[PDB]
Amino acid sequence: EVSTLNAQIPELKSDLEKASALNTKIRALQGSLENMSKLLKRQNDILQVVSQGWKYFKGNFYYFSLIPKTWYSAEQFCVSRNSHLTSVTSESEQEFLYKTAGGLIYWIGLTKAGMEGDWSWVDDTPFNKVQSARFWIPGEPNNAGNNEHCGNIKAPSLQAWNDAPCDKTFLFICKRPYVP
Amino acid sequence: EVSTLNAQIPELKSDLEKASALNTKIRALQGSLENMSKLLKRQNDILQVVSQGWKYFKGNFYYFSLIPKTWYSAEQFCVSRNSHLTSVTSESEQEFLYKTAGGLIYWIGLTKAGMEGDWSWVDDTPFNKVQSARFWIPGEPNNAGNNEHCGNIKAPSLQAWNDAPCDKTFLFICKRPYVP
Amino acid sequence: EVSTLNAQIPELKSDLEKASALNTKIRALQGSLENMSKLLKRQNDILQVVSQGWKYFKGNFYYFSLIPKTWYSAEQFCVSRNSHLTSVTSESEQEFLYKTAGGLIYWIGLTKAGMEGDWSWVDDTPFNKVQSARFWIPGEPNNAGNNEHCGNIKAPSLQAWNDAPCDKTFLFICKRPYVP
Amino acid sequence: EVSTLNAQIPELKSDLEKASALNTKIRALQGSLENMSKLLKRQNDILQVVSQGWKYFKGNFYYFSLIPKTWYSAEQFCVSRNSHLTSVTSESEQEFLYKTAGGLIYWIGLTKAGMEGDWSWVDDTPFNKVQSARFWIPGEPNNAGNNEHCGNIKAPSLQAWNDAPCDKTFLFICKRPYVP
Amino acid sequence: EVSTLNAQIPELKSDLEKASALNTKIRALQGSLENMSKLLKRQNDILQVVSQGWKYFKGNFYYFSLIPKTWYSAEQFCVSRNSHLTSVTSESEQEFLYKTAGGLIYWIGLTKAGMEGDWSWVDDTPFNKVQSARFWIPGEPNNAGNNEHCGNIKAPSLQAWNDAPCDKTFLFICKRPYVP
Amino acid sequence: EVSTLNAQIPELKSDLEKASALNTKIRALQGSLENMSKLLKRQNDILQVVSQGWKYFKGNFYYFSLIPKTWYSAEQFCVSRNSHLTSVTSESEQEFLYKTAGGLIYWIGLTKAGMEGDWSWVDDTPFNKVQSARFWIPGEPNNAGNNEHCGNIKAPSLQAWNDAPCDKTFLFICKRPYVP
Repeated sequence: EVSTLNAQIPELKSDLEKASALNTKIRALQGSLENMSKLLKRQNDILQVVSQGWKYFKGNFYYFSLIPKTWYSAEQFCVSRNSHLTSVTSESEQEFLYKTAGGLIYWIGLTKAGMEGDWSWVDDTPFNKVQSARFWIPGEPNNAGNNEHCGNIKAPSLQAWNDAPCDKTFLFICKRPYVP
Repeated sequence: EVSTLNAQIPELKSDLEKASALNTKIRALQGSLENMSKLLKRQNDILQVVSQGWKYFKGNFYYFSLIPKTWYSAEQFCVSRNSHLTSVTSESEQEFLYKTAGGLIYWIGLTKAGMEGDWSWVDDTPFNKVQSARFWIPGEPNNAGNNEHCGNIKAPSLQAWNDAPCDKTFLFICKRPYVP
Repeated sequence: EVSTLNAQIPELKSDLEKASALNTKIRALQGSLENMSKLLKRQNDILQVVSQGWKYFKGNFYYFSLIPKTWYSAEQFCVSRNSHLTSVTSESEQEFLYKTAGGLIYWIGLTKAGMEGDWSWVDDTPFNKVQSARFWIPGEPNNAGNNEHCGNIKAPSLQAWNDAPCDKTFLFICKRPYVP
Repeated sequence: EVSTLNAQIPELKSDLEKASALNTKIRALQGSLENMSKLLKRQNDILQVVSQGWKYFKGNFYYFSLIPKTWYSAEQFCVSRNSHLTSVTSESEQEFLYKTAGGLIYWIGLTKAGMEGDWSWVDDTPFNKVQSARFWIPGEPNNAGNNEHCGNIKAPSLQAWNDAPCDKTFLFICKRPYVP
Repeated sequence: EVSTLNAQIPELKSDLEKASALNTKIRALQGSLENMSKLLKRQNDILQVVSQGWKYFKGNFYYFSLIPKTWYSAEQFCVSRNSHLTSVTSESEQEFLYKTAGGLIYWIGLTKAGMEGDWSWVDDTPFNKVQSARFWIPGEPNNAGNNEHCGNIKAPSLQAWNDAPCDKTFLFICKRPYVP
Repeated sequence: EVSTLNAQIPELKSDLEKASALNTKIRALQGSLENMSKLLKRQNDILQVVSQGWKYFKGNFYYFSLIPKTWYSAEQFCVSRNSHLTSVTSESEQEFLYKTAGGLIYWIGLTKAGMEGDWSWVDDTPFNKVQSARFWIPGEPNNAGNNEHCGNIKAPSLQAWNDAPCDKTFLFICKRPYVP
């Protein structure tokens, strides 16, 4: 009866760490498969809008228009595309916008509003004077002829924003935030 | 010997139920892994065609041409691209076509046939008059000048189809179904 | 005690074989999950460049320019985009280039060097005379006016290369290899 | 009869020439007398308002208030005195205003208005950016707290204008043009 | 002798007409110069008192004190300045007084006398109840505490007179008539 | 010929007599008009300085400060106004100063100089101690605390001068002579 005990008790160990290891593997595998499922569904959601002629950058779909429209008409078209004239909130966003622009001028959300005519984004994004000055073309805004109250990206460089009358047609970047 | 049995028999229940759980987890993890492998290979199949200047929608690849050509010349080019002039079979197809068109005009598979000029699709897609009724521009088809026997999408709206002579150049949407 | 042995020894076979099966599962699953993780990260690396207006083919990103520039100006722009004028090294590359070109003309890395004007690639790619002859338009190179010392793809066919002076403006295909 | 002729003809010369001199005297003395008449009327008109505690400068009466009022209330009091918060249209105007101020702060016609919040004069005097540039205290306007939309003379120097909220009580310079 | 007579008679007539006209000039010019000399003398008389910090109105000199005094002390100071506390005999005088006051309160010649306490002027000016009725502040005189027996100009309006005990200090308007 | 002579002789006599009278009146009128023109020029010169809040007395312009300053700071301000701290050269000037002061305190040009500290005027006016003694407040100068080396006018009387330390802030009378 000694040999059977010296066989059973190590069986007790072996199956206890066996069950413990199986539990650890099941929990870790469940977590990892849930994470990869989220990753794949997010990627699939990414793919479709980009496949329909839209660009993507930092959680925003940007449609670089094939047809030119005026600042407010461009905003209307972007709204019809459930979007707005692109509002730049960072260095990287401006960089991507003027790089994908390929040298083309795109109306953006910049417009003079308020009692002081301060600049603002059409999509109600806050206008950071300090940050915006770095994105503005040198000498701009100058309000040439006192009629330059809308902004557009012209230069393929960080300082791409020029002020100009809202009334004239341009290509435009329709911006709508990514949502899962 | 009683303690040995009271140790052996619960070991029987434990290892039996745990091997059953092993069977369950093996089968579930397997089915999920071939499922995700199929999803991965399908998305890989999807991505390359889009990466080469093509658009995709509901299992069909649509090329919105950068060069305008006539109706039958566009059909020839699409055939050379293993495709055809896009035939519209659903609300979603027409919507996607005119939205990705971005206001541009694209030849489609609409063409008259026979002595009475019944409309039909070039890619042998059946043409349902009642179903295709609301896809036509109002007043169209009118066969203006009695020479309007091919269809093209102009308006960024559901009523975008217009009949017009087949002999003039326009942009075109080459359509070939996605095949894995 | 005989029944105890006849019950516990098969427990030995069962637990050893199931531990071996668990080992097989762990190793195979670990290898497969590492492989699919690598595939996922490579796919993520691929997708963003194409999502920003670029094309992709066999580990090389090709930007088909929206703005035309001369041979050396196009090379400068491509370098600014961390790339070069595309050098064609295979049948597949030439085919993809003239197919995604959509009938458009693009400057490539072809250039003459030295007093004898031996042809070569700008990106230091070796120039295969035998292979390149199959890619050159018939009658080309001809050095029309003794001034045609660069190369561009015009025809949507295998024999797409025509020689031309380096100083004339054309669209261009910026080429940079895919790096993980 | 010779002597009477030689006496009477020079009588003709003398009385004719002195009648001419009489005409010259009449015209000159007249012109001078009504000229000094208008001058005397103008000085009598000038003296009366000055005698009533008002100051005078280049055809404008400026009442340097003995009681402080807010910008809008100061304008109300000035209007009640058939005047307005003083505008500044010249170097001499600003100089006289801050010199007669004697170091005291006086509300002036400066106020932000219009879609761009541009500065303007309460008395409807046109406001020139370039002209009024040097009349502002250095660093002003700064719109401290984004609430400084009226102007007052503080410094006993050319750069006397500081922007401030219109709601603060200050001495004020009532301005009304001299009218004959 | 005929010609000399036909020259002499017009000589006499012209000499007589010229002499009469010169008499007209002499008399008219003498009268005008004497009148303007008197006016200039009066202007010189007027200007000197005003130049010494005094105000002037319709033949009276009014000193608006910079230091407050009690009613009787103010009267003593005015007497020392060869004047008296100002008495108001017309609407224009009251208007000038309160307008030059600029909202400030000034002791005036109002004082009660006799066992019934009838009001009167300190400078022996007759007191018109009917006229003074419209110069008192509405509700005044009320003789608050039965101790209000002196008058001061308070309001920036015609009804500026307020009654108060004579023992408190106010600014004061010393009044002395203009005499050539 | 008798009658014509008895008419000619009175003609000559009257013409000569009234010609002499015209000469006399011309000279007298010219002198009077030149004198009154000079007087009017002087009056126009006088009026402007007084019109800007300044006082005048016997060829000197005195500014009674609305803001107080220390003795040396008052002198600096007076110099900046092209003037100096007022010096007294006559009894009438002292009378005018303390009467226009209206009981207020004003710094004057009295200051000690040299190792014996003899008194003198800041504007280099000679010190008439014989006349100055009649203008000092009784008991003054006393040099209280051996630190009283400047002069101030406080008392509304001829004896208005008091010695006092130069470092404290009083009102001041800026004095500058009238020059045509």
